[PDB]
Amino acid sequence: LEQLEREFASSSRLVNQYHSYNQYILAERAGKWQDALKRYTVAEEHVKG
Amino acid sequence: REATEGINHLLETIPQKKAKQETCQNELAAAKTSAEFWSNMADEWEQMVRADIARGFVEVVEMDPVKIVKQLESILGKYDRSKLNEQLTKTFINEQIFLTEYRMFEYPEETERPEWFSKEWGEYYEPFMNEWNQLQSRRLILMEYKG
Amino acid sequence: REATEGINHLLETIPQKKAKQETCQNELAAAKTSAEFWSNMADEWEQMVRADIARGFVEVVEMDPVKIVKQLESILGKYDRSKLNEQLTKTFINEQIFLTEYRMFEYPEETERPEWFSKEWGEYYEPFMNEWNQLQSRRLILMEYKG
Repeated sequence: LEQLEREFASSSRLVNQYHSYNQYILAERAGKWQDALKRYTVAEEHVKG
Repeated sequence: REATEGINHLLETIPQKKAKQETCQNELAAAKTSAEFWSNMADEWEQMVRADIARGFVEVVEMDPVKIVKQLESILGKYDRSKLNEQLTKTFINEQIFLTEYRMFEYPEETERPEWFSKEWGEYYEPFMNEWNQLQSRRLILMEYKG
Repeated sequence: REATEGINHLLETIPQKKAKQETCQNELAAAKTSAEFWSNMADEWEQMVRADIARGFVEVVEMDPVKIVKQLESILGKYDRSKLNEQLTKTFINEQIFLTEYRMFEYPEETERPEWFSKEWGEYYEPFMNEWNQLQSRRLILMEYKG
């Protein structure tokens, strides 16, 4: 139990850091996707006009 | 007099509108290329996001890029890519002391550089493909556990 | 008849050249924008490189970007920024086991965003501004040694 306590604390630290990283990556890629869609819609409007 | 005036006026105007049509069609072709390019780029980024969500490391409330950003935008001002990478590595090395049994290893992953970048989009678009090239790579951490 | 022929040909040509001048003016304005932007970017990178040389960490033949790139071509061919940053952090963590008495410590050195970044330029230049924001940050290490 003591050994698993230490290892679980270490894994908690690791998973929290890794979750910060994954949140950042997902948010960044979502933002880029958003911008791509925005530009696409603007371009399609331009083409229609 | 009215007929001669009209024919002179039309002789003046018709070439003008033909030139306007020439310029308009050129601009229309340019805009169509722009729209096609951004279609392909937006779909590529959507595929990126779907692939990353499929990993399941983060739960997604509504599959909409504006909503997804709204779900996490606070973090984007919280961290910066390079700083986050450095601190992730710093945590990863220290915790390697404890979890030797699991034998942590980290390897990178890369998406297939879309072939349609080969098409002659022109210099204007090249920076965005460079942005994609830089941002596409990602890091994954894996541990060996119970086989 | 001769006058009518001449006036008709001129009536056709003049609008064409007027539209051509319109396109030329648009592209000339774009070119002036590009020239100013890239002049500023070249000056900014020059300032950066002059800053790093001042540290004396690396010596160079002359203050020519092509010559400097040629001098270090090997390393650019060998590594990539992410790899070296990661392994520098790893080495810093490991080697503090031995050197702790020197009380190492690192701190990133950064350059203020040039104010002229504000004079919005449009889509095509935004990626380069973002790139500079990302790359401008660099790491330093300092060690206390006999005071």
